[PDB]
Amino acid sequence: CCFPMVYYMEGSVDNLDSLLQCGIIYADNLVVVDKESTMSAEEDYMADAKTIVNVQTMFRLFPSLSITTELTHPSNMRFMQFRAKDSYSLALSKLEKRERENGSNLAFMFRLPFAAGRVFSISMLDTLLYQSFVKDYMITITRLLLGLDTTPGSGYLCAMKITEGDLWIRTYGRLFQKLCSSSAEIPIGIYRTESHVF
Amino acid sequence: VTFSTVGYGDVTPKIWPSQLLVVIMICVALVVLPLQFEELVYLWMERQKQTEKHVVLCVSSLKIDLLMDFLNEFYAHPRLQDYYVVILCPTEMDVQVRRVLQIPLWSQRVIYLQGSALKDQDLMRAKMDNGEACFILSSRNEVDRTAADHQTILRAWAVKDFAPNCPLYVQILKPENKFHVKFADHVVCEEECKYAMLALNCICPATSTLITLLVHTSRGQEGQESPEQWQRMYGRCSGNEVYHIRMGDSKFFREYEGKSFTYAAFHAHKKYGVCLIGLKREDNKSILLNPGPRHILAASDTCFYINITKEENSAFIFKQEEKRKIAPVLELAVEYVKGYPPNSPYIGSSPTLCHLLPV
Amino acid sequence: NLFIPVFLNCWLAKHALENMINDFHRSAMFNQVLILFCTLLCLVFTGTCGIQHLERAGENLSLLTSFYFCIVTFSTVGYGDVTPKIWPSQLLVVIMICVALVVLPLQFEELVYLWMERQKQTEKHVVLCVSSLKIDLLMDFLNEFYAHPRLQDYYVVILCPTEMDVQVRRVLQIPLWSQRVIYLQGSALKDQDLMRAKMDNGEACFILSSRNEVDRTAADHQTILRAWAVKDFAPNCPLYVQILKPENKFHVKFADHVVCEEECKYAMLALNCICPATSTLITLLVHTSRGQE
Amino acid sequence: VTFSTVGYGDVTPKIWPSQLLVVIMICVALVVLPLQFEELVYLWMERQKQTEKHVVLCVSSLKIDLL
Ligand SMILES: COc1cc(-c2noc([C@H](C)NC(=O)c3cc(C(F)(F)F)nn3C)n2)ccn1
Ligand SMILES: COc1cc(-c2noc([C@H](C)NC(=O)c3cc(C(F)(F)F)nn3C)n2)ccn1
Ligand SMILES: COc1cc(-c2noc([C@H](C)NC(=O)c3cc(C(F)(F)F)nn3C)n2)ccn1
Ligand SMILES: [K+]
Ligand SMILES: [K+]
Repeated sequence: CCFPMVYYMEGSVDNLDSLLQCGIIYADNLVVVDKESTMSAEEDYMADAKTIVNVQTMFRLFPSLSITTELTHPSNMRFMQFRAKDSYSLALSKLEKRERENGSNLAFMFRLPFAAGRVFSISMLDTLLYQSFVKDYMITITRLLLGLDTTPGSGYLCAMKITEGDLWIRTYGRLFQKLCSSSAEIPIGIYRTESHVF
Repeated sequence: VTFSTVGYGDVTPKIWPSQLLVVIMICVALVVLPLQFEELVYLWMERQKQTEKHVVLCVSSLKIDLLMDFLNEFYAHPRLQDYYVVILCPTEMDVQVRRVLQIPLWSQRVIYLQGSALKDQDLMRAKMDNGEACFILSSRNEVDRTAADHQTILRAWAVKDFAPNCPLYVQILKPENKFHVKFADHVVCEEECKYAMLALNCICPATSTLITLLVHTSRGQEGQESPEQWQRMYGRCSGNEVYHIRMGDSKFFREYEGKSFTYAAFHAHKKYGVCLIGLKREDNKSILLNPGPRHILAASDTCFYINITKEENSAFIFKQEEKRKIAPVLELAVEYVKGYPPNSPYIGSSPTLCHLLPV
Repeated sequence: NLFIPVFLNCWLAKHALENMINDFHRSAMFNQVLILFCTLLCLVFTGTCGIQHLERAGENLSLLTSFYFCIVTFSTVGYGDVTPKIWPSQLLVVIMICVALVVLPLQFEELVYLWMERQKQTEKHVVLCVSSLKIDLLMDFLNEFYAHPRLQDYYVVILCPTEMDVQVRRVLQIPLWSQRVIYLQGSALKDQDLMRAKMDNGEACFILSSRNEVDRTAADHQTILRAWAVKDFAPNCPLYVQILKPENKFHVKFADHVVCEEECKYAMLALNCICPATSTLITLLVHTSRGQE
Repeated sequence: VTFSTVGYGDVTPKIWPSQLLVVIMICVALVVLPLQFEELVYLWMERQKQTEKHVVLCVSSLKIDLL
């Protein structure tokens, strides 16, 4: 009740009227969380079927909207934004198969929805828990990045937009130097954007 | 030799009574031994219904995906190649689990016991008292999540009661139950991390991808054969992991002792390509992400950095560096109120200074 | 120049070999039948060497004859042409038989244990991906498929996540359908089950909806996911999808041929109201028949 | 008679290659016949799953008291 501009409304992602009433024309993001009871299917990979189909329907209706989803199985992240009549999306399948041949755990990584940040799976949390057997600091680092735990004197994960006026900083190292010489910020990585007309 | 039905014939009865005795003896054997055989197979049918440094995985219902995730994440480390996994599951083994466990690679590494952590007998069958780690995992497939959380809390309590000196790695679904297993060595809350990552994706795009590729062990060899440059670079940078090493022993940061944290981080990135994200002072137990320019490095600090490979394993790049032979950073330095939310919904919720309505 | 029974070292060779297999493959039941064969070979080796050397004093038999004697007594045959006639050769045969009769049943028990644990073609094939296979649906598919002379050489792979029904078993161990129908227990959403069915070289994939399911939208979602998975895995495999509800018909529009159950059913009912027995006309027009009824 | 593992021994090879032939043939039988036996028992397991004036009782679920 004390948070500003936080509203609720009854509805679902499968009915268009509720999304239009909440306002999806003006929605920057649409976060969809899977239902708890949807995982009752005997076929384990079919637990995400309803969520995937609903998100695909919303993606077809609103192509420019940014939808973020959480899936139970990492093998279903290929289905988030499914373009069947697309050569690149099916060559990514061959790339994933080639990576999986070499014993790669991150075979899902080359899928476009995952790379763009549209979908993640909670299996990364299990991987984090198993990693903590070797890296006891990993859970604390992850929580600090997410802001889940707040220790005084600890930084937070922010993001800065590289505009056309900042391209005189031609290099990532020069940007690192400028940030450490002006605001003492440490850049983790880059969220890169390319034109990939389908 | 006539027992085994060989019948050499070198020595053979040649009289009436001995031939009769052989005959009756053969009959008695062939009538009395199949009874013993049928009793033995009856008992066999009723009966049908290693090394040190092992790890126990206590779950409620084991699936092929969860098991494969655990095996891939566990046996990707060279130090844990000799470890074998004991799986305590109250349910019977699934067919796919059987198919993966009769693979020769996983045949002797994975031991599956059908039992419960709340029974001490199943706990000593798994040898928890000498186990290296117990992984209590929540059942995300269960419709009722509070019941699953209660079951995981009871499993953690039972393991702590039985084997107190066994580090616990508990996975909790709902944050309200996160303070019941606070005694555990490492607790991961599903909802907290999931929703925080979703919120950050709303704030910083593809934060979930960053965390997923940072907590996954990988050599950074993915997509190196691709003709697309973006795939090559993306799969190379996905091999980065967060590593910790003492600052005095760290060949990356040792030369920057007594300098500012930002100066050290920038110059380490410029020289070797490591991203010093934070540190932990020896006096405190708190890890600080980017302490700032006012922080002065010390030889006893534990520096956390992002790099493709560990410093211990970066001997090849150190030997390559040996084979090699903007302002500058300085080595030393309706209106809304701001306050904490009034009613924290659960115990353990970290208080965060937030933008708040005046009333 | 004194006798030291070196021939017993084959037991240690077998022990080292079985210690080696436990780590490296070189394959689950083969690894243990290999140990069974090695145990048999070691037994025959020890036996023949023992009989030959101990009968060097009497019967002065060669190693070839000793090997022949040991193998013919191995099969419990006992010809009697060459037989030990001295005290310790006879006793060695006795202990050798007892040792075999105690060791080999253990190997047999291990083999049958592994066998119980293990219990739980041509080109131009067609894959039938269903959710639950019944006898009527399978018979309909077989009758409609194999009524064409061009598809006589085709065989059918059935991908079903459930276990084979009893009636399906009775029809599939018929000799006519024994080698034509392959039943794989798996899901199209797992790529391993897709390569087991060899979808990449398949001629056609038939995704069929579960009309028996109470919730039809869930079944339609499952069929949409199956079609998407097959397209992702084998893009050059024509899809024949069967959709229950018309709302979900535009998610599988990429498929080669899509049939909507509700649309066709209600259109045929409406035409029966307009043109009587239109459904009969369509049913007899889409059924392959020689007209001999 | 050597098939049944009987081995009378009245007629028996006395020369080297006939002896090696019976040896190899015994080995071949003991290695090739168990495959037929395992196939037969496999098919038997898969297979596991009068007079005139008779009367048919068509029920939905048969219990002991009704029968
Ligand atoms: C072939 O694989 C086998 C066979 C048997 C076996 N079961 O019954 C017999 C015969 C009928 N009986 C005999 O050999 C026999 C005769 C005599 C005696 F002369 F009275 F002293 N004592 N015995 C024990 N063989 C057991 C195990 N493994
Ligand atoms: C009948 O179908 C079979 C029987 C067996 C078998 N199991 O045990 C034996 C007997 C007890 N033992 C022998 O014959 C024997 C004796 C000797 C030796 F003299 F020491 F050299 N070496 N052997 C191998 N037969 C196995 C397979 N198929
Ligand atoms: C005991 O109950 C049985 C045993 C068998 C059987 N299986 O293998 C064998 C032996 C190893 N082999 C032989 O006897 C043998 C030798 C020869 C030949 F000399 F080459 F001509 N031809 N044969 C067939 N017995 C089968 C059925 N019932
Ligand atoms: K990584
Ligand atoms: K790495």
